[PDB]
Amino acid sequence: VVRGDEVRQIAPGQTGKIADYNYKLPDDFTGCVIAWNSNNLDSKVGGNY
Amino acid sequence: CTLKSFTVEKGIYQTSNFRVQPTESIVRFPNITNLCPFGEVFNATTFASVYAWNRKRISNCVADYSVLYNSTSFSTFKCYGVSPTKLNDLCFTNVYADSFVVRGDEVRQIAPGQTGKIADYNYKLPDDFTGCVIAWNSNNLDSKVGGNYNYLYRLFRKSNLKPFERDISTEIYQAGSTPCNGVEGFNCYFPLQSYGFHPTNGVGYQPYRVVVLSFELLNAPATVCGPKKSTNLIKNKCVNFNFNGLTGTGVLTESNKKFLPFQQFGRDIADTTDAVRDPQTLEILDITPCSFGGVSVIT
Amino acid sequence: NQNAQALNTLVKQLSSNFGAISSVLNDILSRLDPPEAEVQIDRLITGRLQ
Amino acid sequence: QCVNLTTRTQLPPAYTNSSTRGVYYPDKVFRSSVLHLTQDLFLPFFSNVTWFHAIHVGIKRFDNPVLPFNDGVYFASTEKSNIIRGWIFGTTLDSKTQSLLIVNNATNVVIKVCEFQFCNDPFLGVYYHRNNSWMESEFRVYSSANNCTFEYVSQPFLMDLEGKGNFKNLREFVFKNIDGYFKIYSKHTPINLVRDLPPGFSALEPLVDLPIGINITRFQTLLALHRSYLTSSSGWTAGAAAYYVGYLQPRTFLLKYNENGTITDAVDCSLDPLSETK
Ligand SMILES: CCCCC/C=C\C/C=C\CCCCCCCC(=O)O
Ligand SMILES: CCCCC/C=C\C/C=C\CCCCCCCC(=O)O
Ligand SMILES: *[C@@H]1O[C@H](CO)[C@@H](O)[C@H](O)[C@H]1NC(C)=O
Ligand SMILES: *[C@@H]1O[C@H](CO)[C@@H](O)[C@H](O)[C@H]1NC(C)=O
Ligand SMILES: *[C@@H]1O[C@H](CO)[C@@H](O)[C@H](O)[C@H]1NC(C)=O
Ligand SMILES: *[C@@H]1O[C@H](CO)[C@@H](O)[C@H](O)[C@H]1NC(C)=O
Ligand SMILES: *[C@@H]1O[C@H](CO)[C@@H](O)[C@H](O)[C@H]1NC(C)=O
Ligand SMILES: *[C@@H]1O[C@H](CO)[C@@H](O)[C@H](O)[C@H]1NC(C)=O
Ligand SMILES: *[C@@H]1O[C@H](CO)[C@@H](O)[C@H](O)[C@H]1NC(C)=O
Ligand SMILES: *[C@@H]1O[C@H](CO)[C@@H](O)[C@H](O)[C@H]1NC(C)=O
Ligand SMILES: *[C@@H]1O[C@H](CO)[C@@H](O)[C@H](O)[C@H]1NC(C)=O
Ligand SMILES: *[C@@H]1O[C@H](CO)[C@@H](O)[C@H](O)[C@H]1NC(C)=O
Ligand SMILES: *[C@@H]1O[C@H](CO)[C@@H](O)[C@H](O)[C@H]1NC(C)=O
Repeated sequence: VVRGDEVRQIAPGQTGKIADYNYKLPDDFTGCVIAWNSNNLDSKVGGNY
Repeated sequence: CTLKSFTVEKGIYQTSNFRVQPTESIVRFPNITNLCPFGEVFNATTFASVYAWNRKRISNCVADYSVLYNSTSFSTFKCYGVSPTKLNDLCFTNVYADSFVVRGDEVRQIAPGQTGKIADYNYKLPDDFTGCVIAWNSNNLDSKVGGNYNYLYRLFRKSNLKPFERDISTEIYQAGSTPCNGVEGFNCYFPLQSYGFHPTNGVGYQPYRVVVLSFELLNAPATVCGPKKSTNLIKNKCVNFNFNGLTGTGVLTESNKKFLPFQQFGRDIADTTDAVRDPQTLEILDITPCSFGGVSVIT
Repeated sequence: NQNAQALNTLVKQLSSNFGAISSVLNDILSRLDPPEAEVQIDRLITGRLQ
Repeated sequence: QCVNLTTRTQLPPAYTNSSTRGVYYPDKVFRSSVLHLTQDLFLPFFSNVTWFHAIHVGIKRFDNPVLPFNDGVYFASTEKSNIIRGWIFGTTLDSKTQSLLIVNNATNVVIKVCEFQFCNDPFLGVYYHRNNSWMESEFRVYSSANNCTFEYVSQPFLMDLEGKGNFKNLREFVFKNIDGYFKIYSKHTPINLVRDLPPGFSALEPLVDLPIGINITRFQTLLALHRSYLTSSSGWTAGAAAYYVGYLQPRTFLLKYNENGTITDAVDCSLDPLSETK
């Protein structure tokens, strides 16, 4: 689970905190990347931490 | 291996030219210590309107963006002339910073080879562009309950805009053939219109802050360099050198030639870099390949 | 003179980029990631082989 | 505050051919002992060049008109009394748009971009006090100030103002306005020719690259006039000055690089059949 605007970093040849310290994809990658909003399930009124 | 067989007959068998292994490596960067003013440009309280964009020169910097990972999240970061991964092992020459405010859904027009009102009347990028375009949502700072009307854009013009051009003329635009004579009549319109920002608008209408960086990579002496530590210069042996981002392999030596004040490195007939000027010490050094001479195996 | 001229022009051919961004490998490798730079490397390789 | 000057003689100007002028470095990469062929904006050899002049006597004249600016011009000024000061660039020069001003008052060169309101006859005055010294008063080039986005003033200096029998400076400049930049190339070669343009070969080096980001179609030149006691018509005599203007065209040249790393010879690919086969 990542932030809404950080789905762009899940791709080969990309920089950022997610693609440097959290999860890195290889340069020669075969597969698909799937993402979808989950605000209804992963959010709470008091703040999900 | 060269013959691609397990049996060799008599002959001279001129094999591949011999090579020398460059067991060591060096890194040489200019003497820059103070970090770049990211807070001044990114964390500015106010941002100029799109039509009158503000250009700021940046020099004597250490372009370390690692301090930005906790401050701001960017919804768009696209680089054109340079790979984003290789942005830490380079020295930049003549960087510039441009900033303005546009709508949520017009960020797509800040790119080469694009059309629209922004790309025709407000701010146009050159076809041959090297740099990065950074934008991030700013609905919290650039919106008010009563409507923020501080930002304006141009709606009418007599022609398109050449790359990296500005126009702040407020003359009355004439839509028909009847002369306007300054009077805002039927066919006369005010060239620049106003933006309307509300905290409850849709995501396509929230204000977006845009920062664009343009630079030259190799040509001319550089002043903005990334976070790479410099090592001592090694002479007269093969080393994987790194002189302001130009990576190669060769043997350094003293050079009699002297460069002009505005030149950094020279090229031979083969258009390869044979001579370079060290950034730490204003000295001239020559680069030569480590392999020279043929070898043949008689058997 | 014919042999010398042929060798000289073969040496001189190295200064032309066969549609790539630059005519040297070091600059391409320094400016671009491997998977993208491979295209320009292939272009230069094909030109020099021809 | 500026007032149009009167009592100037009327006569069409003359024409001159720049032999081998207008060659400048194409980039910032060192080269040596090579024959590099490049294509860019250049001044064609033996091109028509208008010849203006400022001189005292019924032949007193200034000749500082609004010359057109066609995708880069070549400017070469020769004098001995620092009469030539600077230029102004813009579209209409009537405060409706922005215009670039380059001038040194007497002690520091000033570069500004603003919505200036110029007048018909911009000039700078010089006063020759006889008891002791030239003060250089009367700074009345424009009439109003505006937003003034760009600004740059150099460190103060000083320079002579009299310097008066043959010309000794031959200062050349090249202006280009491409992709929002204003490139300037300059060179300074001392000479001793009396009243003409000295033929020869000169290579120009880059000076500054201003990100002005405006639109330029027309330009002028600022002249300095000195009056002491000669009677709008207050004896605005000019000592000696002349300048030559050429227009750049897209051409192909064969630059030659010396052993040291300097350009010493050029060959046009469209001058004549012999140069074409060269
Ligand atoms: C003020 C900068 C002046 C120019 C510096 C030159 C080169 C450095 C290049 C880019 C730094 C800015 C973009 C940082 C991207 C971080 C991405 C993220 O955090 O997701
Ligand atoms: C009704 C159209 C009939 C077909 C016309 C054919 C070709 C013209 C093509 C495109 C015009 C419509 C798209 C305009 C995009 C403007 C972008 C913007 O405003 O940001
Ligand atoms: C740059 O730094 C190095 C090492 O700190 C030093 O030896 C050198 O003198 C410095 N250069 C200048 C111009 O001070
Ligand atoms: C940086 O920006 C954040 C939010 O925009 C703000 O809270 C903080 O005070 C700013 N810091 C500086 C040094 O401007
Ligand atoms: C990072 O940001 C968070 C914001 O909640 C702050 O609490 C924390 O102190 C910051 N840490 C650093 C190292 O800036
Ligand atoms: C520059 O100004 C001229 C005025 O002479 C105008 O005709 C031209 O359209 C302008 N350039 C652009 C790109 O609009
Ligand atoms: C100079 O001439 C112009 C046009 O001829 C005129 O508008 C202007 O008023 C004149 N200058 C002065 C100081 O009157
Ligand atoms: C070019 O110069 C020649 C010789 O002085 C002259 O006859 C001709 O009229 C000039 N042409 C133009 C357009 O000025
Ligand atoms: C141009 O002038 C030069 C010098 O006076 C002269 O040598 C040349 O022949 C002239 N060219 C033409 C076409 O008149
Ligand atoms: C020219 O301008 C500078 C400031 O840009 C000013 O200090 C100087 O006094 C001016 N020249 C004269 C002669 O006043
Ligand atoms: C020369 O004398 C005039 C008149 O007394 C005075 O205004 C000026 O400042 C003097 N200049 C010098 C350099 O002494
Ligand atoms: C320039 O100044 C005028 C006031 O004279 C103002 O109306 C206009 O918005 C300003 N434009 C810019 C780009 O600063
Ligand atoms: C150009 O090269 C020659 C060759 O020795 C040398 O004597 C001369 O000094 C060089 N030019 C300059 C300006 O140093």
